[PDB]
Amino acid sequence: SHMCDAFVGTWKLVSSENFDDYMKEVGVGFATRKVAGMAKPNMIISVNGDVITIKSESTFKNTEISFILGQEFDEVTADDRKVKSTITLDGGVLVHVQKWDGKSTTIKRKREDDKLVVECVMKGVTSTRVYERA
Ligand SMILES: O=C1CC(CC(=O)Nc2ccc(Cl)cc2Cl)=NC(=O)N1
Repeated sequence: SHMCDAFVGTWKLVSSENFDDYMKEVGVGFATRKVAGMAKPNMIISVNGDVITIKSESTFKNTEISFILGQEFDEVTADDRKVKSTITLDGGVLVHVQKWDGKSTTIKRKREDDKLVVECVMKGVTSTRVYERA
Protein backbone atom coordinates (compact mmCIF):
# COMPACT_ATOMS: atom_id res chain seq x y z
CA SER A 1 0.00 0.00 0.00
CA HIS A 2 0.49 3.75 -0.22
CA MET A 3 -0.88 6.58 1.93
CA CYS A 4 -2.15 7.85 -1.57
CA ASP A 5 -4.65 4.94 -1.37
CA ALA A 6 -7.25 7.05 0.51
CA PHE A 7 -7.71 8.98 -2.66
CA VAL A 8 -8.13 5.98 -4.99
CA GLY A 9 -11.62 5.32 -6.38
CA THR A 10 -14.49 6.94 -8.14
CA TRP A 11 -15.90 10.16 -6.69
CA LYS A 12 -18.99 12.21 -7.57
CA LEU A 13 -19.43 15.97 -7.10
CA VAL A 14 -21.94 16.78 -4.35
CA SER A 15 -21.48 20.54 -3.79
CA SER A 16 -19.67 23.58 -5.17
CA GLU A 17 -19.04 27.06 -3.85
CA ASN A 18 -17.54 30.08 -5.59
CA PHE A 19 -16.50 28.11 -8.70
CA ASP A 20 -17.77 30.73 -11.16
CA ASP A 21 -15.77 33.42 -9.30
CA TYR A 22 -12.67 31.16 -9.30
CA MET A 23 -13.02 30.60 -13.05
CA LYS A 24 -13.41 34.34 -13.65
CA GLU A 25 -10.15 34.96 -11.74
CA VAL A 26 -8.40 32.30 -13.77
CA GLY A 27 -9.57 34.04 -16.97
CA VAL A 28 -12.20 31.57 -18.24
CA GLY A 29 -14.62 33.18 -20.70
CA PHE A 30 -18.41 33.48 -20.32
CA ALA A 31 -19.66 30.55 -22.36
CA THR A 32 -17.11 28.10 -21.02
CA ARG A 33 -17.84 29.24 -17.45
CA LYS A 34 -21.57 28.68 -17.95
CA VAL A 35 -21.26 25.18 -19.38
CA ALA A 36 -18.40 24.08 -17.15
CA GLY A 37 -20.09 25.45 -14.05
CA MET A 38 -23.17 23.33 -14.87
CA ALA A 39 -21.09 20.16 -14.97
CA LYS A 40 -21.41 17.51 -12.25
CA PRO A 41 -18.13 15.65 -12.80
CA ASN A 42 -16.94 12.35 -11.55
CA MET A 43 -13.26 12.22 -10.45
CA ILE A 44 -11.56 8.82 -10.92
CA ILE A 45 -8.20 8.45 -9.12
CA SER A 46 -5.94 5.47 -9.59
CA VAL A 47 -2.38 4.53 -8.76
CA ASN A 48 -0.05 2.09 -10.56
CA GLY A 49 3.43 2.09 -9.01
CA ASP A 50 4.69 5.67 -8.86
CA VAL A 51 2.20 6.85 -11.51
CA ILE A 52 -0.97 8.55 -10.31
CA THR A 53 -3.89 9.12 -12.72
CA ILE A 54 -6.69 11.64 -12.14
CA LYS A 55 -9.60 11.61 -14.62
CA SER A 56 -12.48 14.08 -14.63
CA GLU A 57 -15.60 12.91 -16.54
CA SER A 58 -18.61 15.09 -17.22
CA THR A 59 -20.92 16.21 -19.90
CA PHE A 60 -18.67 19.21 -20.53
CA LYS A 61 -15.34 17.44 -20.97
CA ASN A 62 -13.49 14.27 -20.18
CA THR A 63 -9.87 14.98 -19.04
CA GLU A 64 -7.09 12.72 -17.78
CA ILE A 65 -3.68 13.49 -16.26
CA SER A 66 -1.03 10.97 -15.27
CA PHE A 67 2.02 12.04 -13.28
CA ILE A 68 4.75 11.21 -10.76
CA LEU A 69 4.83 13.26 -7.55
CA GLY A 70 7.31 16.09 -7.73
CA GLN A 71 7.90 15.79 -11.49
CA GLU A 72 6.64 18.64 -13.71
CA PHE A 73 4.43 17.88 -16.71
CA ASP A 74 2.66 19.96 -19.38
CA GLU A 75 -1.24 19.85 -18.94
CA VAL A 76 -3.96 21.15 -21.28
CA THR A 77 -6.76 22.15 -18.90
CA ALA A 78 -10.46 21.76 -19.65
CA ASP A 79 -10.65 25.51 -20.45
CA ASP A 80 -7.74 25.09 -22.90
CA ARG A 81 -4.92 26.67 -20.95
CA LYS A 82 -1.47 25.20 -21.64
CA VAL A 83 0.03 24.96 -18.22
CA LYS A 84 3.08 23.54 -16.49
CA SER A 85 1.92 21.42 -13.55
CA THR A 86 3.63 19.92 -10.54
CA ILE A 87 1.80 17.77 -7.97
CA THR A 88 3.20 16.86 -4.59
CA LEU A 89 1.88 15.13 -1.48
CA ASP A 90 2.32 17.48 1.53
CA GLY A 91 1.18 16.28 4.86
CA GLY A 92 -1.36 13.99 3.30
CA VAL A 93 -2.81 16.63 0.88
CA LEU A 94 -2.27 16.46 -2.89
CA VAL A 95 -1.05 19.95 -3.92
CA HIS A 96 -1.29 20.73 -7.64
CA VAL A 97 0.33 23.93 -8.93
CA GLN A 98 -0.35 25.16 -12.49
CA LYS A 99 1.83 27.84 -14.07
CA TRP A 100 1.08 29.69 -17.32
CA ASP A 101 1.61 33.21 -18.68
CA GLY A 102 3.33 34.29 -15.46
CA LYS A 103 0.19 33.27 -13.53
CA SER A 104 -0.30 30.50 -10.98
CA THR A 105 -3.22 28.59 -9.46
CA THR A 106 -3.16 25.85 -6.84
CA ILE A 107 -5.62 22.99 -6.47
CA LYS A 108 -5.53 21.02 -3.19
CA ARG A 109 -7.25 17.65 -2.87
CA LYS A 110 -7.71 16.14 0.59
CA ARG A 111 -9.71 13.55 2.47
CA GLU A 112 -12.06 14.82 5.17
CA ASP A 113 -14.37 12.28 6.75
CA ASP A 114 -15.97 10.37 3.85
CA LYS A 115 -15.44 13.25 1.43
CA LEU A 116 -12.75 14.30 -0.95
CA VAL A 117 -12.54 18.08 -0.76
CA VAL A 118 -11.03 20.07 -3.61
CA GLU A 119 -9.94 23.66 -2.91
CA CYS A 120 -9.00 25.80 -5.92
CA VAL A 121 -7.22 29.11 -5.29
CA MET A 122 -6.48 31.93 -7.85
CA LYS A 123 -4.96 34.97 -5.94
CA GLY A 124 -7.50 35.87 -3.26
CA VAL A 125 -10.34 33.69 -4.62
CA THR A 126 -11.08 30.15 -3.34
CA SER A 127 -13.58 27.63 -4.63
CA THR A 128 -14.48 24.58 -2.54
CA ARG A 129 -15.81 21.50 -4.30
CA VAL A 130 -16.92 18.47 -2.30
CA TYR A 131 -16.99 14.92 -3.66
CA GLU A 132 -18.23 11.67 -2.11
CA ARG A 133 -17.74 8.08 -3.22
CA ALA A 134 -19.78 6.91 -6.13
O1 LIG B 1 -9.69 18.02 -9.69
C1 LIG B 1 -10.43 19.14 -9.72
C2 LIG B 1 -9.99 20.34 -10.30
C3 LIG B 1 -10.85 21.44 -10.23
C4 LIG B 1 -10.43 22.75 -10.84
C5 LIG B 1 -11.09 22.77 -12.21
O2 LIG B 1 -11.96 21.96 -12.52
N1 LIG B 1 -10.71 23.74 -13.05
C6 LIG B 1 -11.38 23.97 -14.26
C7 LIG B 1 -12.13 23.01 -14.91
C8 LIG B 1 -12.80 23.33 -16.08
C9 LIG B 1 -12.74 24.62 -16.59
CL1 LIG B 1 -13.55 25.03 -18.05
C10 LIG B 1 -12.01 25.58 -15.95
C11 LIG B 1 -11.34 25.26 -14.82
CL2 LIG B 1 -10.50 26.52 -14.00
N2 LIG B 1 -12.11 21.31 -9.76
C12 LIG B 1 -12.53 20.09 -9.33
O3 LIG B 1 -13.75 19.87 -8.89
N3 LIG B 1 -11.68 19.04 -9.24
